[PDB]
Amino acid sequence: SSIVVAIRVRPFTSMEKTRLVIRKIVDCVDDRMLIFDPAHGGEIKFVFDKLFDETSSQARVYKETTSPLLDSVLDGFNSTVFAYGATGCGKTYTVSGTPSQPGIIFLAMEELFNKITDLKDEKDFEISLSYLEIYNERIRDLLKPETPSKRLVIREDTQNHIKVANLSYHHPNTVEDVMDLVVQGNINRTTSPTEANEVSSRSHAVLQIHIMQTNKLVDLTSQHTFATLSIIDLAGSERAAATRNRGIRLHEGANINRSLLALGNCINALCLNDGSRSCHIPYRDSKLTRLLKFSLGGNCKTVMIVCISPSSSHYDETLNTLKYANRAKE
Amino acid sequence: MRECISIHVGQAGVQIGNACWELYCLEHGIQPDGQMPDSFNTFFSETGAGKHVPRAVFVDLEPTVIDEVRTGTYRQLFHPEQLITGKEDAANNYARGHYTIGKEIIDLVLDRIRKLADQCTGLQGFLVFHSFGGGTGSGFTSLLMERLSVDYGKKSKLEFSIYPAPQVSTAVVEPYNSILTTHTTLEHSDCAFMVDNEAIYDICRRNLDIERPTYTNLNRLISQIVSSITASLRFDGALNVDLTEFQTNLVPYPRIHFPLATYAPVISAEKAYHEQLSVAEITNACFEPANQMVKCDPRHGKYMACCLLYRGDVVPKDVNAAIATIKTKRSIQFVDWCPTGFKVGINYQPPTVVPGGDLAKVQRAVCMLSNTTAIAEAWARLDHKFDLMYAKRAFVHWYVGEGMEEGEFSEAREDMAALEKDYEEVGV
Amino acid sequence: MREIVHIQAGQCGNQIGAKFWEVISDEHGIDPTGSYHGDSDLQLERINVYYNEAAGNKYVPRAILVDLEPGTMDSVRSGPFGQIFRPDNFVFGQSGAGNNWAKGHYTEGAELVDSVLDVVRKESESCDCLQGFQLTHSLGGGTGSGMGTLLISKIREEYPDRIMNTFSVVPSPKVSDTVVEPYNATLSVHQLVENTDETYCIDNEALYDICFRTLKLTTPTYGDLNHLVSATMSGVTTCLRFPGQLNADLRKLAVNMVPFPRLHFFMPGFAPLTSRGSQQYRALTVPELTQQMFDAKNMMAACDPRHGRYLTVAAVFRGRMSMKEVDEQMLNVQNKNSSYFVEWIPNNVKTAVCDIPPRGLKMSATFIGNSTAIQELFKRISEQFTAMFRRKAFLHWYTGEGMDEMEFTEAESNMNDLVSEYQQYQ
Amino acid sequence: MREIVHIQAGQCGNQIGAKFWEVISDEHGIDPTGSYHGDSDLQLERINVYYNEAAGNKYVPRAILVDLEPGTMDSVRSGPFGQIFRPDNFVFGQSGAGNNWAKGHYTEGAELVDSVLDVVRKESESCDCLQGFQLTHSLGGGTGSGMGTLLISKIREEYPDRIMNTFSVVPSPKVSDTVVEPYNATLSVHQLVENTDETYCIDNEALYDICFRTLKLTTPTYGDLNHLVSATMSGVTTCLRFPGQLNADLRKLAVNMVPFPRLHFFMPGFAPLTSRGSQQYRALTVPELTQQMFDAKNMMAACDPRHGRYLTVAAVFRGRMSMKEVDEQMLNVQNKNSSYFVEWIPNNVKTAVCDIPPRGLKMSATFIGNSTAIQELFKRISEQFTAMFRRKAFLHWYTGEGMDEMEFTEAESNMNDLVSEYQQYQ
Ligand SMILES: Nc1nc2c(ncn2[C@@H]2O[C@H](COP(=O)(O)CP(=O)(O)OP(=O)(O)O)[C@@H](O)[C@H]2O)c(=O)[nH]1
Ligand SMILES: Nc1nc2c(ncn2[C@@H]2O[C@H](COP(=O)(O)CP(=O)(O)OP(=O)(O)O)[C@@H](O)[C@H]2O)c(=O)[nH]1
Ligand SMILES: Nc1nc2c(ncn2[C@@H]2O[C@H](COP(=O)(O)OP(=O)(O)OP(=O)(O)O)[C@@H](O)[C@H]2O)c(=O)[nH]1
Ligand SMILES: Nc1ncnc2c1ncn2[C@@H]1O[C@H](COP(=O)(O)OP(=O)(O)NP(=O)(O)O)[C@@H](O)[C@H]1O
Ligand SMILES: [Mg+2]
Ligand SMILES: [Mg+2]
Ligand SMILES: [Mg+2]
Ligand SMILES: [Mg+2]
Repeated sequence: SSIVVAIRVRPFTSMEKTRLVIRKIVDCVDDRMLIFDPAHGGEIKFVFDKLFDETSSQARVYKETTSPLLDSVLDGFNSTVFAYGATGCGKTYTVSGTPSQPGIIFLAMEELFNKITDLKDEKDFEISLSYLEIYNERIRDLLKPETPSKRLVIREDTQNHIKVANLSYHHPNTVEDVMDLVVQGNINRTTSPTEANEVSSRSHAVLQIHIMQTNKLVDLTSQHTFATLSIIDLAGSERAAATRNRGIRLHEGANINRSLLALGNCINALCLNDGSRSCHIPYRDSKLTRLLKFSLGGNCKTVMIVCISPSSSHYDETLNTLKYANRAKE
Repeated sequence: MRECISIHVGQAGVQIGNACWELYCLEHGIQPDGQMPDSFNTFFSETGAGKHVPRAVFVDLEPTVIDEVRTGTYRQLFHPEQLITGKEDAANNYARGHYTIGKEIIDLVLDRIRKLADQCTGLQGFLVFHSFGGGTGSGFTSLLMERLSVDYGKKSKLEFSIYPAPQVSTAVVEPYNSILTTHTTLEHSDCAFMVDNEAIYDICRRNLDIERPTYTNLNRLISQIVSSITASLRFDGALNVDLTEFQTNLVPYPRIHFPLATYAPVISAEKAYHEQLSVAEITNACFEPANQMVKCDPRHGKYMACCLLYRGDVVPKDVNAAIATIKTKRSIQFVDWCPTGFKVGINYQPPTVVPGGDLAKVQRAVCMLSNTTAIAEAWARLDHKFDLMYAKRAFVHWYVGEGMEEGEFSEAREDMAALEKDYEEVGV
Repeated sequence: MREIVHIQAGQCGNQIGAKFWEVISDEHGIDPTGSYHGDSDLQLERINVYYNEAAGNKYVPRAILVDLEPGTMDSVRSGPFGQIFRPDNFVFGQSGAGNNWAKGHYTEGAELVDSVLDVVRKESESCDCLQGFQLTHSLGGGTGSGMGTLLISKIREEYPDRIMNTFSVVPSPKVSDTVVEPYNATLSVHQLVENTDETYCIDNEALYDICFRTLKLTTPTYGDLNHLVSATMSGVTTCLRFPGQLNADLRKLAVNMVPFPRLHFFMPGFAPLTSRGSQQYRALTVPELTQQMFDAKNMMAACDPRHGRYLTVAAVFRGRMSMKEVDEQMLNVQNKNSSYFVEWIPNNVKTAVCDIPPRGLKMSATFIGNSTAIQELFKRISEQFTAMFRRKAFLHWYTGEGMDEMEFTEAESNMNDLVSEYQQYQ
Repeated sequence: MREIVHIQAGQCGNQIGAKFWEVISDEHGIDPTGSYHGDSDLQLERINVYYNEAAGNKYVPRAILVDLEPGTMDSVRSGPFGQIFRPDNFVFGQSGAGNNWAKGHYTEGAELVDSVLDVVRKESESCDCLQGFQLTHSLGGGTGSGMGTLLISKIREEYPDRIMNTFSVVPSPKVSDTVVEPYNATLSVHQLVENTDETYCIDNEALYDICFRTLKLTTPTYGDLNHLVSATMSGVTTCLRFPGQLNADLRKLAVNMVPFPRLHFFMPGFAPLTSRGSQQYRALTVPELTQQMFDAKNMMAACDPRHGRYLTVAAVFRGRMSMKEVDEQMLNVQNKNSSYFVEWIPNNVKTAVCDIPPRGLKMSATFIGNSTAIQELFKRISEQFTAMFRRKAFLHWYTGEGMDEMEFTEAESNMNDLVSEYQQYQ
């Protein structure tokens, strides 16, 4: 139903360890409360739906955060995964990243396959994967960008079924190869080696799991069970100059900020509408939010997973990031 | 010794500058080509015999305004490395002024500022002119002031800003720029001034009897105000108040950057023959809302500080009597913690008026610099207008499309709330 | 700096554009040979914005004529523009779309656009500092709609930071010229709202009422319609070309025109609209200008502002004026008509005053209204679209171009969403 | 010093050469009698390069006409050149090759060449400091191809340190004149690549497009084709004949033209190509020149540069120009079009500016492009060669001259290797 706001802090690295003796900008005091200040207006308190930090394994984060969303997908309606951060805070990392690390993508597939094996006697699992890339207000096939970006019918059925162009859809049969498709997408994904966040996700991405189940039993209704799971990656956000942004570099920053603005506006409107008696959200304002027409604010449950960088070098960024997450709910 | 560097960031500041340097020329006897027929060194520098040129930097991303200067009277005065032009406009957008475009001109600007600073012997400080509405006026001013702090540290920096009127507005996203900019002002300015076009328009209409008010004569009033403020350094009178001295008297607490500059007496060139403009009479006028340069009502707040800069045929004795009179006026409420909150300057240099406007030339004038707590009310109005638009994030995409972060607006707004709270606390 | 590349897509765009360039040339003292015979400095001060000064001091409009029907070129070239417009700017095919958006967009237009963009790029390189593009056309179909749409998309892709400004003739509600106006408009608008930054809604029917009733004219011709449109176009970039007492110019204006990316369809108006006889009973003051400027009857789009709410009104003045005089009228109007403005937008009217009046006038003012009442245009067109589409009437003229009902359905759906957004902001 | 011996091999070479010598004579104020009636010093300063000042101050072109078909001489001599060209320069046989490379090379040409070389040697001795040779001809066959090839080989042997510069008409891809163009071109090119130092690829088809489309002409004649070619030839040695602000001249240029001995086949172009009408919309500035000069559509060879990579572009300018203006355009072009230039060659465009513009122009520029895209010419010709050769079509016309399939096979093989080398450098 309502959007869950979950937040996790990325640990300190040699970029901070060689700085040490420096102060942590994030003071997590319990599972919902963060304190964020060194005094400029005094201790700034935030209350969230679920907090995590550098001591909590991403595997458990998944289990509490998006593992229930995987269940939500098959509760008669679909479900999706959102996130937020200030470029370089963890968004991409938390999907798994390191091969020894279980994360959102890895465990979503692994858990699903275990359920598939057990539930194969109840329903069949015809599943196809879609890889979308969002760059400069253009939607491309993330896995295979060679496909003309014009080829995408961003539209839904009157039944809220996904009715888009012939994207390079792929069936899953394991976790590794599926993640390899995600990686290959990220390989073909537009980045910027010139940025500090080595291989920053300059373009956004949607990993859409199309689940077309069918009833193993024969009955009067004989209706299939279509549902989907989306794992969404973003370009995070940067300063208006972001250190001498030049030409298209600045333009890219603007476009991802526009995308997140529209997304944030739609989230804000949605949470304001979650309480009211209307839901006028201009999803048209961005091809991303158009794609997310039902992902954000349709018949679904979701989560906003915010990645936090406690480094003293990112005080103001995290300051707004936490206030942003709060605003997203409020 | 005592020298000033003026920086005209906004075209409001440029047109004010045009009026100011026009005035300075008349006051020092300097022609449009720099020809003179001394203390002018504070504003002009000799570049060869009979070639005195203005120590000022003009910054525009929109050469049209500069071209008006380059094709105007003082094209023979200002030289090519003062009149700095850019390429793209700031689109009334703090994000573009501070970042997108301004980041590519600030380097040039600073180099020219450094040049003038190297040419100075007793730099007193900088005189920055701008608005809270324009993109360069807002964003670039913010960019520049940050850089000036880096380069010159504690060197005095004045911000002569145009303050968005409570009714007479021109643009729609004025609140956006004003809120972001004022944050920076509080961070970097050493003393800030606010001018309300609406207040002056009514002053012109009433006190000057002007049927059709506009910027031309409005700016002339501003130039009288600024001239009066700087008169104490450029002219040797009785009580010469320095910029540090202004801070000493006008700042009781670091953040108090309001001092409303009220010029009296705003008399039309007609009633002046019937106006018995004594020191006391003029003083009486300057302490009224009738001559206040920002729409407000000081009688609902408290006077933290009040500096009266008298100019021309002014006698200390008569001034003291006038002050004592003011002190007995219950309509003027000073803060309890500053029983001595009065400062007097007296400069023996008759008020100079430039042909081309009304403002009758008088033998006596006073510039009141008033730090009255009531200004928080004006700030509240600005904040409210901001909130109205901000609540719907209206026009926010124009800033975000330049890479502006939402938190920049949120944080600046919070600082503006604190500013008013500071005015609330000193009222106690 | 700040050069503008003008494109004339279609016969409507060519005829309006020709009138526009007549007006601009007249204002800047440039005759039909390209020779400048003015008397000011300001006439050349920003002449670069619109003209290339060719060898011999011949000012050539930075304008490209785009068309699928030869002879259309001659409908302009055979006039004064045979010496004004460059031969390389007459870029056209030899087919014609026949009021078919798809033909002028997917097929016939797609064949032409390669050579158009080549000329566009030439001008892009010729410019010292391109401010943006300006397209004049129509939603009637064919070139203006299809080719205009195509060009916007292609050019926007090339110059994502220099979005094209569009002056487009919209569908009239009574005065119809063809049958498939709903198709061509719906398909074009679907694309336009995604690509354009500012669109001016030009309705011949409303203009007909202005010419006939406001200007007291006999038989309003296309030249009279274009007189009104070109007057608007000149006003829009007067502050660009000329100096005033303040100045938010073109992009500086744009920032204050709309609080949202999509709702950028404006109604244009012109204050000083009156018969020569009735001028003798009128006074040259801004109060008279504003009473005419804010008159819904003088709107150049056939939608009555008062039915919706104003997000903002730009009031661009021309001629020596008092800022107090102007702004007081602005305040009086917003206060008195406050019921028609959006409550939560502090200032609903923007002031811009340039000191250079129109030729033949002592003063003027340009009205650019952002009102949700324009939704009536889109709503009615959508209804007419439905009326035809529901039966697949004339559908085969577009499916022969490779189109499908899905595309049509989406275009309709999108316009409906646009109307809803106006209703929401209302 | 620095004299050039020109040879006109074949009717094509004679007609082009005649046009060339018309142009040069015109530029240097020399009328058809040989009399000089100019007004500068520079017109005579290096007149020795191209002319012998005969008794009576009659400037006689240092040019030799070589031919196998009497009457060809008269096709030039009957014009102004009856008083310009020397009778001893009209060196010809009385047979004709009939578009047969072998006839004009092994047999009929071999009979003539003895008397040609005798005249060549006369001019060699007449020269004070021979800079090199210049041959104009064609790959169509017969004299131009066969006799041209023969002369190059023979003269190269005599003057291994003064390699002949060649302007040769190449085979068109659509506009064919005869059937055995693949044979004659293949056989000639096989030899040319081994003997010549610089070859200009002149394609009538590309020139036809220039004349018709770029120059907006009706019916492009051979004289119009030659106008373009002779314009190039004049440009190539303008810096030789005239002074500038710097100067790398002819051989100094050549050193910077190619990084390899074999890949010396260049595409020529001319900047100022426009109709008299369209000139009125153009500006006299190097930015306009470079936009036209770097336009692939104005190439005089039918290969689109952009399909390959540039080893280098020579940009030779004529007229008073700013070095900053020129070089900034050069830099802007290489940067913007960097994707079409070879990565590992720092400077891919060479600047040379002579201060003496063409007669009738205020300024101009000559394009000489070393691009691998020219491989398309050689590839397509080889394919056409294969098409015929594989069947031994027309083969007997050459085996009757003592040729064999081995020679043909080798000529084809060699051209294929040449194409491969372009692909490698691409
Ligand atoms: N306001 C104006 N409307 C015009 C003018 N000329 C035509 N139109 C209107 O535009 C429509 C006709 O449009 P066009 O000739 O531009 C169609 P286009 O040439 O673009 O494509 P084709 O179908 O290939 O002719 C129709 O509604 C006319 O009534 C004009 O000068 N002003
Ligand atoms: N660019 C030009 N091409 C020409 C010209 N004259 C001829 N040609 C082309 O050259 C070919 C004809 O060549 P030639 O008359 O020179 C053959 P040549 O006399 O050398 O030997 P024969 O076979 O003995 O005639 C053909 O492709 C013509 O279309 C010209 O003036 N310019
Ligand atoms: N008092 C006064 N106000 C002015 C004058 N000119 C402009 N303004 C005000 O200044 C604000 C507009 O800012 P500008 O200074 O024109 O803009 P800018 O600083 O040039 O910034 P950009 O043009 O956006 O780069 C509005 O509030 C105007 O009313 C003037 O001569 N006097
Ligand atoms: N919890 C973590 N533990 C260890 N390393 C981390 C963690 N979070 C992030 N990183 C590292 O920081 C670099 C990642 O930035 P991520 O890739 O986390 O940035 P991002 O949020 O996807 N940036 P952006 O794409 O611009 O929005 C990666 O190489 C990670 O290994
Ligand atoms: Mg990432
Ligand atoms: Mg400005
Ligand atoms: Mg037409
Ligand atoms: Mg012959």
